[PDB]
Amino acid sequence: VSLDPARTDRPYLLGRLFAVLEKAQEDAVPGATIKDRYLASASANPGQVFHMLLKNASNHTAKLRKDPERKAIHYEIMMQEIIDNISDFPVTMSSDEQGLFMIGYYHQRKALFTKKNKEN
Amino acid sequence: WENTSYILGVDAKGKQERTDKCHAAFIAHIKAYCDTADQDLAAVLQFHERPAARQAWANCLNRQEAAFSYVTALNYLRQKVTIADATVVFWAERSSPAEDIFAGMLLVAIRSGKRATDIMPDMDESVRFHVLGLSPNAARLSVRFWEVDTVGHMLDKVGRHYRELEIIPQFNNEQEFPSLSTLLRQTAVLNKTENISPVLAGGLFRAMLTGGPYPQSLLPAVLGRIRAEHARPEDKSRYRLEVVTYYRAALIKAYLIRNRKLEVPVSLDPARTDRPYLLGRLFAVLEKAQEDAVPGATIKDRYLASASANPGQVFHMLLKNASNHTAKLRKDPERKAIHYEIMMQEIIDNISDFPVTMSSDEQGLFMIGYYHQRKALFTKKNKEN
Amino acid sequence: MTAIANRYEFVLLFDVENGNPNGDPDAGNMPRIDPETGHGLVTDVCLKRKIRNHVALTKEGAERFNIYIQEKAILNETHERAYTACDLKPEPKKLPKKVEDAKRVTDWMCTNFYDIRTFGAVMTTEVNCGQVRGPVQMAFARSVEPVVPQEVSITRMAVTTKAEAEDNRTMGRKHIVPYGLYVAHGFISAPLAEKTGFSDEDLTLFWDALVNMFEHDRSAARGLMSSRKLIVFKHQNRLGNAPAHKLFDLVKVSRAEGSSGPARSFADYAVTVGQAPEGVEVKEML
Amino acid sequence: MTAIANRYEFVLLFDVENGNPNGDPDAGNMPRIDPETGHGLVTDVCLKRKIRNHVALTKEGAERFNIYIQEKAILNETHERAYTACDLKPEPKKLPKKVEDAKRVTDWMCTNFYDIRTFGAVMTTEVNCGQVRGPVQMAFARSVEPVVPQEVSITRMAVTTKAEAEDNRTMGRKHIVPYGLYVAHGFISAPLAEKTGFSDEDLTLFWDALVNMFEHDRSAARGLMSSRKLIVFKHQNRLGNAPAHKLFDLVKVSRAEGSSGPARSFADYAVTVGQAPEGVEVKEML
Amino acid sequence: TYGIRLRVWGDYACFTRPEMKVERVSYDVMPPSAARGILEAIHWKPAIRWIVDRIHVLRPIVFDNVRRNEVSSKIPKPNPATAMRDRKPLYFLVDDGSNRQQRAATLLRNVDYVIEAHFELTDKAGAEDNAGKHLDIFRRRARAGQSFQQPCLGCREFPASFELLEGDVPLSCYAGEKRDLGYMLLDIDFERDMTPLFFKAVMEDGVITPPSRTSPEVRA
Repeated sequence: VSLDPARTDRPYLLGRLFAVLEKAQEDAVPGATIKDRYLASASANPGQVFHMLLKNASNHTAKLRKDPERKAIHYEIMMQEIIDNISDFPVTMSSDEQGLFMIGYYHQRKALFTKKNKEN
Repeated sequence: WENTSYILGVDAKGKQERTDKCHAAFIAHIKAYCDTADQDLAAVLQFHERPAARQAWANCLNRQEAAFSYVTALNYLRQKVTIADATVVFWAERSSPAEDIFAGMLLVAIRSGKRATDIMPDMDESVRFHVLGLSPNAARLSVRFWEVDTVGHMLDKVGRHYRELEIIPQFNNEQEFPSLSTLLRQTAVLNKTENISPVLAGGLFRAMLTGGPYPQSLLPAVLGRIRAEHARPEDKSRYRLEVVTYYRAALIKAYLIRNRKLEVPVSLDPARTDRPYLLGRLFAVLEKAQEDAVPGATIKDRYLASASANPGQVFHMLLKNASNHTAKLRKDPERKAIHYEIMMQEIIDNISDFPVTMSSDEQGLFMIGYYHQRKALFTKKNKEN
Repeated sequence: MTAIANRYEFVLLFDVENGNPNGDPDAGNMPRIDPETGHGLVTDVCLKRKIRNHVALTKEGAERFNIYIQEKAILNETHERAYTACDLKPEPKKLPKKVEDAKRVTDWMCTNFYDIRTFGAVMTTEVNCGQVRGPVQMAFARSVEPVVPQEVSITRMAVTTKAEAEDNRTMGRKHIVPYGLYVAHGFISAPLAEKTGFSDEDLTLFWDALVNMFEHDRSAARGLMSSRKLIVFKHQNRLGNAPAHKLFDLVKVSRAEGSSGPARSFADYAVTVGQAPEGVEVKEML
Repeated sequence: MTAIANRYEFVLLFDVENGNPNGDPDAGNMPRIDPETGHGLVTDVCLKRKIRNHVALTKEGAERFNIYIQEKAILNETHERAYTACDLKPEPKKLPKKVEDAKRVTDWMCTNFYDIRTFGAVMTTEVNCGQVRGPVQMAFARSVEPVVPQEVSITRMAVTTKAEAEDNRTMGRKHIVPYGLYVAHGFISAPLAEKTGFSDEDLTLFWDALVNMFEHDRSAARGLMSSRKLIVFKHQNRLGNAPAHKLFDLVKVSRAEGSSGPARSFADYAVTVGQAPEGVEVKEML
Repeated sequence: TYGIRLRVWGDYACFTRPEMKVERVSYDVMPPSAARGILEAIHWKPAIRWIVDRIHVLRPIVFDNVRRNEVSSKIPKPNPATAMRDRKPLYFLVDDGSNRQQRAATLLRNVDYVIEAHFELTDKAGAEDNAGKHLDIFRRRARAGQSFQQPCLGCREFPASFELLEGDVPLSCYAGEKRDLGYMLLDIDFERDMTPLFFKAVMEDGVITPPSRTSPEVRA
């Protein structure tokens, strides 16, 4: 079992998108110097938090364009490929849906690992 | 007849006697219903049954006579008695077998665990072995269990099929063979005065001696005791604040083995990948992250019961709080630490979704995995000069 | 009291909700548990006590239905009342020698005691009267699925004995079953009924008592118990027309397809009854 | 004295708002939940205690309305008061020998104690006054949908004892249910009542206590608990007219069509009550 | 006669020992008296009697503990009394006093037996051919699931499921003599109303009981 790109369940999609957004932000600056965390309000408010998360992620990816370091435009392509299956951001999630959100986050995070998910 | 006494009971009075009316069958006087040499028209006791074997003992000590014999036999003989929650006797000396039959009461052993029959001679023979466990009501003794087998293959079940199941990593410095008294005591409310009488004491004593299955209420008992307890080291002197102790975990492991399936017997099998086991390990690393980020005194609201039987609807908030705890950790120079969240990604990887419910055996696997991933992270191991 | 001319089976479904249908006096007071299957038990004498209680209440001592309940008294008083009603000798303690007097005492005890008439009662005394078996023999009810009981720690404000540590307040414990659906198996042999005059009206009373068995037994330990479905198997001959175990397996009690997880209501259970032998009439309107 | 002659079944809907309706002694102080489904539980002894508190408040401990108080009362001393009030001796560790004497001590314990007369009591202790079942029972209250207990960590600027580590500060804890709509079932049986003299005025006192149960039981750990609906089923006779489950299923509690998120108000729920059978009258005016 | 082998099995069983009657401890197996009592609950007439020649044990022997609240001594009267009227309420205290015994049964589980039995003819015979008619009536009843009363396995708390075994005695759990059963009751005698106990020949596969009507004891 691993990441499933065809899962196309909205909490899973949101978890993956959150993982890749925070991956873009952490690829901008190590951690500024500390991983900015508002997952709480993200699972509380999915849309009202994800839109500003997407703004800040656009900032980070557009800043990462100057440097040749890449792992960066792939992050934008992934943002497109995730949002493509999503429509009409959810006002509220449920308990199982938030668990699925965390599961998808950790899946997409394992996918973007420094070993590219070859070790268990 | 005459009175049996000196068992851990209420009045220490005789058994197999009638003092009431509703024990009247084919009306007899008061003790002619069980006529053993009292009325000499027929004797049940020799003129696989216990008082005949007793009488066989009371004429092994001499190089109404039946009643006299077996009631002076129950009046033992010196060391052939024990107690789990009710008295348990045994006897055989036909070859001087060096009596070592015991319910139990670092690396302290005198025999193998299960590799072969023990290497002390005169221990492997065909002479029969009897074990009578009798329990009190007030003055009448229910024969809670009775066993005859051979020490040649009674040791082959008491440990050579039984302590091969409860063998599990020693969490702290204690005995390797968990005594039946301590095992039962970890299933009671607090101590060995409220051990569940029928379906644990008699039940799994009969299981240990017989090799049959355990009672189907052993695992729910240990589960519901895991839920009903909480860490409190400020009340106990012996160092253990865990809720899944060495004995509860060993006992759940034995249940899962002799009733369901073979499971990890060792410190941790990280190659297991069975969703209950994995979720237990995830819960363990979450609580480790918590207790490392904040000393926790040493109190935390208990979700083990909630997460064992309904993992999703609790693990969502559990993982969010674990994110907060790893955040509080990384804020300090305690992160190069950071491999807690790494372990969490690793464990979540093998998990497609958080399951809605978990069966009681799945809960037992959860507890075993928690115990394993809990001893995996601690720093106390092999401390003996 | 014309006895029944048919013999009966019956499968009674009753469920519990956050309660303790029956405690084991050896396992503390936890719900009984079959240690070999796990499904909760409810002994037959439990449900017989509940039947007797319902008949005691709903009848108010209306004669032909006195029910030997629990009250502050002794059987042997009434053994001897029957005795002086028939003017016998007080010495014998087994079945008497002459048949008419023993029959008279037994028939009086059975003509005005619904529980003796139905379940039987043993009247062996210093002044003996004999035995009865009675038609209805019930058996241990077992849940359809393994029940897991929950220890519910509770508190009490007050203290019984004098206080010396006030803490001093004691913590109690309620063992409850979150849900369980128990199935009881019953047999009503017609010829024993003919020997004890167990009538047809008595049978309808028994059916009503099985239906309303718990509407009158509420308390802090039981919670909400209720008789869900009662299925009657009536054989056309006064002996059998089909085996007992054959009929009892016509009742399939499975989980409704729409559900998943531990059951918590009777909506999570679907009950079906198959077609019966050519000489058995299965009645489920109860 | 007098007693009620109608069977009464009631359904009471109460909810919580950022509060802890009932704590668990074994789970720290987390709200009681069913660990396999997550629904929140409220023990029956909790609601009984709230009714006792309301009756001790609205009657200030008048005559015939004492309450088996929570002010560290000794129950053995109350039993001994009963024994001296009937002019008997309490030194028997069991009930008095003459059954009239036990009847007097128990009729005294019931006559001048609202909560014994209503919820029954066990007075078999070092000074035995007997047993009472009591007409009114309640079962655990179970929420309509799973509650999510959230832990609200708080602090306090002060230290109780001599602590030498306080910028630093001591941490406290709270558990609140952001919202839970709970449902409770009750049974008022007229036979037990006529055994205890539980009257009509006792019943109206009980209804008001059910309505205004939470208006006076406020604390730093409860938030805003409130009794929203109270549905009462009066059967027309001393025994029943319809099963209890047939009534407790007339009260359908679903979620309103508009609301989608987690429940956070009573307007997030719709409650409908069907028309009772011909033998039962339903009153929802409480 | 030809004999007939009936199959009788159930979840619980309690064939109580004679000694351990208050806190019941069952025999490992069904005794001849219980077996004949099972038979007389399918067909019996005062013209015939049942004798048992063998009992086959087809399942493991497994015990269990079940305690029940039970009526205690129905104690003799210390002071004579009489009812106020003919038909009125009279009772038995089943919850107060020492009238609650809590007897603990060590009863068997998941039992399965096959009984071999025959037909003698006693007084009140009427003819010498009653054996055939009655044997065939019992066979019909065993086949058709009919019975005078639901057979029990010891106490009536445990009902026995019974079929007519006309094929081979099925595979047992005991093929070598690993069990000796001790010394069991043969059948409560009623000519003298006493207890004859028999076991002097080991149980190998099927307990081989002597006829209770010819050799009451090894003493005789």
